[PDB]
Amino acid sequence: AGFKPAPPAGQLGAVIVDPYGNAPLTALVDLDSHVISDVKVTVHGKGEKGVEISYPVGQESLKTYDGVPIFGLYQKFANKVTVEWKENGKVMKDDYVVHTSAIVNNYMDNRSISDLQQTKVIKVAPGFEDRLYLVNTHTFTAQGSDLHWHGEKDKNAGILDAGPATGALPFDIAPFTFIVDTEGEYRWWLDQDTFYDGRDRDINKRGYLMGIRETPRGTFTAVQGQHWYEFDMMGQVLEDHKLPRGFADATHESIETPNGTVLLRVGKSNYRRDDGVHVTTIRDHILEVDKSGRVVDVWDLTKILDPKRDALLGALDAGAAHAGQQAKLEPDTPFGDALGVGPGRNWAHVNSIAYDAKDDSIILSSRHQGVVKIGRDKQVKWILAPSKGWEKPLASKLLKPVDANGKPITCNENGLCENSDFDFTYTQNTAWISSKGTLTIFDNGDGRHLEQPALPTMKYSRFVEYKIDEKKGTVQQVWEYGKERGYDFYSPITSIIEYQADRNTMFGFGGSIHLFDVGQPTVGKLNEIDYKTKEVKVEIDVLSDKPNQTHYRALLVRPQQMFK
Amino acid sequence: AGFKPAPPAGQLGAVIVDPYGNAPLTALVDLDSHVISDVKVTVHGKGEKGVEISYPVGQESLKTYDGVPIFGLYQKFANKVTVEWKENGKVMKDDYVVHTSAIVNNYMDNRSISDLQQTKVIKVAPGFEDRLYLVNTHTFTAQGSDLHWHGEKDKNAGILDAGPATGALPFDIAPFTFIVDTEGEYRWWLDQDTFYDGRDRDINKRGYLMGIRETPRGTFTAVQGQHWYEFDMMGQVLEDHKLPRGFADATHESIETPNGTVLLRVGKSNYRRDDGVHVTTIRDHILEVDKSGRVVDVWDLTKILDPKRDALLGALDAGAAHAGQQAKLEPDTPFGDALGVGPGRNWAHVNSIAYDAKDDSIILSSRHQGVVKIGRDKQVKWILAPSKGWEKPLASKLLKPVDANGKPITCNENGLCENSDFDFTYTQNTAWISSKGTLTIFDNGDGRHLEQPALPTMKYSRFVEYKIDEKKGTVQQVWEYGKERGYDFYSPITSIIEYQADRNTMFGFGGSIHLFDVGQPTVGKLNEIDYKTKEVKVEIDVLSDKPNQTHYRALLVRPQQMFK
Ligand SMILES: Cc1cc(=O)oc2cc(OS(=O)(=O)O)ccc12
Ligand SMILES: Cc1cc(=O)oc2cc(OS(=O)(=O)O)ccc12
Repeated sequence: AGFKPAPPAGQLGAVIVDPYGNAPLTALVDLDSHVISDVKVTVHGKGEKGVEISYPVGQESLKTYDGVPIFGLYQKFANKVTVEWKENGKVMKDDYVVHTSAIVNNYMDNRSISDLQQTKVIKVAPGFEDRLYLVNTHTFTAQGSDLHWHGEKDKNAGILDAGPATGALPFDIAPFTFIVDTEGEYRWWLDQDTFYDGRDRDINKRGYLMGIRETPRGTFTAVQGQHWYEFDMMGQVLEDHKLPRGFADATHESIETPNGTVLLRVGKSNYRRDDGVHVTTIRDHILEVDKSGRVVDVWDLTKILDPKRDALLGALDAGAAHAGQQAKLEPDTPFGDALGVGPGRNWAHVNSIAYDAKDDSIILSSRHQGVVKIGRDKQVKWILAPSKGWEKPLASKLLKPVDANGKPITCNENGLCENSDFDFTYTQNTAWISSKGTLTIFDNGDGRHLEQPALPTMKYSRFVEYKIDEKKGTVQQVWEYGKERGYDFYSPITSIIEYQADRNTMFGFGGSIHLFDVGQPTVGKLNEIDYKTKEVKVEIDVLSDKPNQTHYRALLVRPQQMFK
Repeated sequence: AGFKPAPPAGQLGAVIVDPYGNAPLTALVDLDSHVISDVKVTVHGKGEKGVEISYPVGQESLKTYDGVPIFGLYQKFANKVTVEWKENGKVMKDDYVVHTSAIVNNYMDNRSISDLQQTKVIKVAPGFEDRLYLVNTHTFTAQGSDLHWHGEKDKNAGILDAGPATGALPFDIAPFTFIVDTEGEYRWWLDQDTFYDGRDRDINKRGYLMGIRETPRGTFTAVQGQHWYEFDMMGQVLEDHKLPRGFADATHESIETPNGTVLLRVGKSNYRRDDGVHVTTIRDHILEVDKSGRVVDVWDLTKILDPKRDALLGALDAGAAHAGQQAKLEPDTPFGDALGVGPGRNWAHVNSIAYDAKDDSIILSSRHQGVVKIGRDKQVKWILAPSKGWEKPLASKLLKPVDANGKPITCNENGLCENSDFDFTYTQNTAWISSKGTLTIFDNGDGRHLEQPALPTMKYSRFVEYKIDEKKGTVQQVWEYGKERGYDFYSPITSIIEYQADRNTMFGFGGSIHLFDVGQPTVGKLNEIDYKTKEVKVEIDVLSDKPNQTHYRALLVRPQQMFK
């Protein structure tokens, strides 16, 4: 007799390209029963200025893969790779030439500019040549939203009518997942078929790939639709879980805790309203699940917050077609993925979670309400949002702005402060806990100060950081950036920042720059901003393969951790 | 329009039969947005002597299920069920008539006696009426073993010949998994199609469903073919993990540890022998994986033990056909699931794992070598086995028998002792650590004292318990049973015992009594022996649905623990 396997490439086994079949720019050196240790891989850069990628490989990984993991390959290229190890106390080395094949975009139509998304390197300081960024983005399907949850007909419903829709099953799009180096090169591709099939009508293979977050094992969590996953940089799918039967539409975030639980953002399916109508609620529930997929805890935001507060909601850009125009709420808006008040409408739009291990409490970003900390006791602990709209007892949880001296800062109910840089955040994203123990937010900025400005381009996003005295109920703004970069730095939606303590930078990714330039690719701008000087250390730009097709997130990933 | 969902049965949601589709004798009371605590359920007995099943339901479980788990229903019956909870400080109670459908055996041919396995209640002392036992048995497929792993041609192989076979892929049988009460009634069924498909050639759905072991959550882990799983009593598949690419043929055991990991018994695929032929090894590797499915550690027993020790290998029954006859080892036995020496043959047949938390070590049952403790450091710690055949440095590990006084006991190299009731174990099973801390074993008894006896019926199985002093290297046999019951209590293969501290019994199951009685159903014997008095508290017989078809194990399951 039959066909033999690949024969050994060097002093170990065969060198297999894309072993798990989901990551075509990876490869594996088969152990072939060799007992090695002290392993190190080096993928050599392409061209004169190509980037080298180098990393150690720990014993768990050798055992898991039964071989040496090769991450960092270029596509359709005779990659040169070097593996060093120790075998029998002798230092060993092999050099491999590893051909790869092509990256494929399986979702293309007449909107397609070309098959892959374009990179434009803009700025790369000295000492930042090694950086790698994983880009969480997507590409439109030819058919667009084609499926709906079926809901419950309301008493307002016509008699001959068919039942309605509910939840957000249309929140569904092809993934575009890759790592880019500082030369604008693809160094990693997650096969679109790994989790998604938009040609099939298998809802298990549908949704919006999101909330990709590293774990303590050097791996990543993710959510797509009605499932949550774990996977590594070799393209191995480590977990695949259906959501617990009460729940639906997991989007935006998934982060692992120190306790080995995972926090998910979902909705509640067949949620019984007070008027006795059932709906799939919209982005207003939080799950804590274990690695069995079981439900450790649940946070029902419809009973913690105020689903009737429309302070920010009514002040929104409809475009996020009818772009620019401020959002006019109506009382009879049908339930579903729509701007509105109450359960079964998009009242909350939680888009980010952070676990606070010090006090066993989650921190949350509600695009449409503000930022909050809720205890394990399901009690709100503090709020960070403009005073407008809130009633008690919530109103008393609002934080109070103060300066570096601790003296209060005077702002109105719309968030407009006086004689200060201090400002809140609006339609914000990733409200996380920096390594510093502070809170980093990406203040997208739509509906800032609870109004639309005289002109669409008058808008702007910030990186911004806050110091919060939970004891005193005060909040100090301690760092911002981007307020002065204009509409070319304004992302209305998605996006992220993250403090990088290793090089004292503030990482960021603006995911929808120029979303509203009808007919132009959308811009995903990768940034590392110097924390001390605000010097731009890295700037790189991703451009959508279709016009007006937003990006979601990016991560700063480190090979030294990818393979424990 | 459209079809409405089931309407509420009582004061909560609808009542769903077999919510997950894998456990037809279960139901779920949908929560319907009610917030309830203090939940307890009672499934009333059928007929006069019918056994009632009563249990608490924990929050996590209500949350996981979004409803109350109903377990313990009779097949095709109008089950009367009582659910009791608290809601708004007020006591609540509902009574439900839950109709159920039929249990199906999907694997029937002309060997079939009837479709389901028959039960015979023999003894049930008072105060033991409530017991439930999960029976882990199996039923022949029409085609039998139809698949093989492909191996590597050895140097003696004919030049024109096709490549050989390897590993143990033909270890393949449909499951028969049910819970039985002391009235002989089935009170739970795990749908055969849950893990197995024997008509389809998807090797992902093949194997031998075994090693069902409770977890710290009251769920169960289990292995079949090339995957390992976790499920619960509602039939929810909590985990489904492919084996790590290095390994194959998971059988016999899977046990979770206090550290979240899971121990598995596997073989090695593409194991490069010293002679450089690649084989899949047979039942001689131990994995420690985590719930991401990654290899945390591994024991290659072909380097830890003596794969050439044949003292027991040569003294075994061929029937385990050519039954009764003693096994005659040929050096040229083709690599595979065949009795013999070396990597690639069944030199070890490990069939139990115990984790010793006290020192981070594992205890293993090797059917063909004995019982050994290996350390985290991969060093053998002690061996419990007859002394014949062991070379240094292994022989110096053997435990030395002693009486109740610590006086040495005299045994010859074959395990046969003088003037004491102490005996060794032979082709044994489930060497686990009792709640007392002691070592319980199912001494199957084949090849006892390293020979076949004069007459075939001259065989017997023991329940047996040992106390070990590791510091001193001495083992004391401290409890036994089954020695007097003869060949009618003899199980040549499989089987299990576990000490039950709660009613001070020794639980036992004999999976293969009368296996060789040609034309006769094989007897699986559920036994509870009073520990102090050696009185039979429970004894129930399970008869195979085809002649000459072994059972594997049973578990004493507690509903009070099923839904935490
Ligand atoms: C895909 C998409 C289209 C759109 O027009 O509005 C969005 C708003 C979003 O908010 S966020 O989840 O807070 O980033 C996310 C994604 C979208
Ligand atoms: C099905 C079967 C037939 C047989 O004759 O030998 C076995 C040995 C087995 O391992 S053990 O449980 O450790 O004995 C398991 C199953 C079988």
